[PDB]
Amino acid sequence: TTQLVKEYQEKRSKLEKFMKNPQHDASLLSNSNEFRDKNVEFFASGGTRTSKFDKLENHPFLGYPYKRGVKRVIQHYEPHVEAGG
Amino acid sequence: ANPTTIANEVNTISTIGFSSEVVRLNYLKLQYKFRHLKQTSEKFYTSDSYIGD
Repeated sequence: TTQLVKEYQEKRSKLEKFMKNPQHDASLLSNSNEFRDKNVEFFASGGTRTSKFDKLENHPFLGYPYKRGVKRVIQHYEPHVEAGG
Repeated sequence: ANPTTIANEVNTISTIGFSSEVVRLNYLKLQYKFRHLKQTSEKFYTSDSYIGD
């Protein structure tokens, strides 16, 4: 029982480590009133500087390619993007 | 192509194409010639029960 709960916590933490915006309920609010060094986070999607005429393509993905170089893999299903270089 | 899922921001979308087809029907004119007897010559060919040589 208790060991099962501990294993659940460990597995959930490991899984949510590889996540863009994992949903973690917190007992207390965090203090981030200072407006500096708030941009270096794993949930900071997009780019620092973005143009209106940038080309974006949405594809099904296998694995977790977030913030990584992606390659096209063709298999039946449509080809998918996978973390690779 | 397959439809594009509208999730987050995307600029490249699948396209629907169109095409035109022109259909042509031809009409041809043909002719035949046939021989017969002159109208003012039948009396010299009318037999007992038929007309013609």
